[PDB]
Amino acid sequence: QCVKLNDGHFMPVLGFGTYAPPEVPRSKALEVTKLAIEAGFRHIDSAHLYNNEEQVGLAIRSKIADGSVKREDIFYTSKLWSTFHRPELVRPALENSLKKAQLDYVDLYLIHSPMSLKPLSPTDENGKVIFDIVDLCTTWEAMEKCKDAGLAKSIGVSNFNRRQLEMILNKPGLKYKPVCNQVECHPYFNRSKLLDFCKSKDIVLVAYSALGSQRDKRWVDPNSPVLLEDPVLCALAKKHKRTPALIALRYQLQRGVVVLAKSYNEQRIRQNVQVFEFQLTAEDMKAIDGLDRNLHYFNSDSFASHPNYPYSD
Ligand SMILES: NC(=O)c1ccc[n+]([C@@H]2O[C@H](COP(=O)([O-])OP(=O)(O)OC[C@H]3O[C@@H](n4cnc5c(N)ncnc54)[C@H](OP(=O)(O)O)[C@@H]3O)[C@@H](O)[C@H]2O)c1
Ligand SMILES: O=C(O)c1cccc(Oc2ccccc2)c1
Repeated sequence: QCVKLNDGHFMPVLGFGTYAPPEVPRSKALEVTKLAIEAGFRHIDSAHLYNNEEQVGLAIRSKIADGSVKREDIFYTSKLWSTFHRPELVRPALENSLKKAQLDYVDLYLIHSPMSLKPLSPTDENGKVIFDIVDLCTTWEAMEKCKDAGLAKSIGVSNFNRRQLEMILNKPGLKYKPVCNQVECHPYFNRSKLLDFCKSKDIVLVAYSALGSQRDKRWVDPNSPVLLEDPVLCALAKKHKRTPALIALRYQLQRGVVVLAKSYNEQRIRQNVQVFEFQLTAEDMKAIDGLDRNLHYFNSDSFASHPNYPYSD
C-alpha cells in the first residue's frame, strides 16, 4: 500500500486530509486523526496553513504512545506557507511546524503553493491580497538543506504546473528532485497531461480535492457541479456496490496517483480505506476519464490574478 519515492523513501498511497474550516473546533482534528489511524490510514496530510499541527501531531504521538503504530509506520506531511518563500524563512518555518507537532522530523515537507505572498493572507487597505516576488529556485535550495539536516525525510511541491516543475528540475546544481507534486485532481479535472509529465520524471502526483473539495465559499463557487453526485460515478458505485467517493478514490490509485481523502465523519473515515478492497475495469476507467471537464474547484480572484497562478498555462 506504498509507493517508492525518487529519494528511496516510501509513501503510503492513501492519505488522510486534515484541513477543516475555522468553524470546526481545533479539538476535532485530534479526534479524527486518531480515528483515521485506527481505520488504517498511515499517511497524514497537514500544513502550517491549517492551524492544526498541534492536534494532528498529538494524534500521531498518542497512537504511538498507546502501541498502535511506531513513528516509522506513519508518513506525516507538512507544508511551507507562501509568506515564507524567502529562503532564510524556510528552515525556521519547518522547525516551527515540528515544534507545533512535537515531532523530530516530517516525512515530507512541501512548498504549499508557487504563489508567493508578502512575508496568512496579507491584504492592503482595499481588501486586495499582497503578493511577493521570490525566486523559487532559492526556496528550493533551502528545502534541500532541510532534507540534508534531517528535518524532512523527503521534499516536494504543491500546486505547481509543468513549467514551474521544470524550472526546479532544470535548476543549475539541483541536489534533490521534488518527490511529488500535490495538486487538485479528480474526475472533473484529472490532470492527465501533468500526470504523464510527472510519471516521465519519476515524480508522484498527489491528488487533493479528490472527492470534489469541501466547497468552501471562500474559494469555491457553490454553483459548481457536486462531484459525488455525478451520474457516472453513481452508476459505477451501484455496479460495484460501493459509493461514489470510493469510485473516485480507486480511480486515482489505478492511475498511479497517490490520493488524499478528508473526512471528519467517523463512518466515512472508515469507509474510505475500503478503496483497497475492490478494483475497476478498463471500461470503468474509461468512463471516469470521460468526465474530465477542466473544472478546478478552487477558483478565486485571490489566486487567478497572481503573477505565478498555476492555472495560467
Ligand atoms: N496542497 C493544497 O493546496 C491543498 C488544497 C486542498 C486540499 N489539500 C489537502 O487535501 C485534503 C483533501 O482535500 P479536500 O479538503 O479538498 O477534501 P476532499 O478529500 O475532496 O473531501 C471533500 C468532502 O468529501 C467528504 N467525504 C469524505 N469521504 C466521503 C465519503 N466516503 N462519502 C461521502 N463524502 C465523503 C468530506 O466531508 P465529511 O468530512 O463530512 O466526511 C469532505 O469534506 C485537504 O484536507 C488537505 O489535506 C491540499
Ligand atoms: O491546503 C488546503 O487544504 C487549502 C485549504 C484552504 C485554502 C487553500 O488555499 C490554496 C489553494 C490552492 C492553492 C493555493 C492556496 C488550501
